[PDB]
Amino acid sequence: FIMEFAENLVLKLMEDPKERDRRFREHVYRVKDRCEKTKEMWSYPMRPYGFWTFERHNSQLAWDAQISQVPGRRDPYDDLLQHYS
Amino acid sequence: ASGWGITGNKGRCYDFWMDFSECMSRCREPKDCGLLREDYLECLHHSKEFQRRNRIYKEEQRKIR
Repeated sequence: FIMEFAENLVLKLMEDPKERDRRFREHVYRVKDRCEKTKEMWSYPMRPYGFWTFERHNSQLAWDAQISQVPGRRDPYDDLLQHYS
Repeated sequence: ASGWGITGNKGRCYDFWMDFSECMSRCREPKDCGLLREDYLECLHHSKEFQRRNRIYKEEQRKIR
């Protein structure tokens, strides 16, 4: 009965071939999906397309529109007309 | 270019600079503002106008010769 117990213990050891194959397939599919995702992540250029339209990059326009009435940068005719009216 | 002029008034072509900046902010492609960038640089350095005056002067001098 010692050999029978040893065989049962060895069978309790090892791994289920069905579970091993399923895990292998799942792991390979996951790696393939993630690697194509990382390749498309790397494919993007460093300079974005819309960077010239971004609000953060176009920060001078708002400030200068706010500050356009300061005497240091006024159009002379604007000052003339505001004096006239 | 900032609008702070050298004599306390509006800059010489801060208006040109702002036209170029608005074009760049609202443009689909940066080459669309090539004309306005050329205008801003031409105001900055007067290169094209000076070249035109120089070739007019050259023609005048060579006609004299």
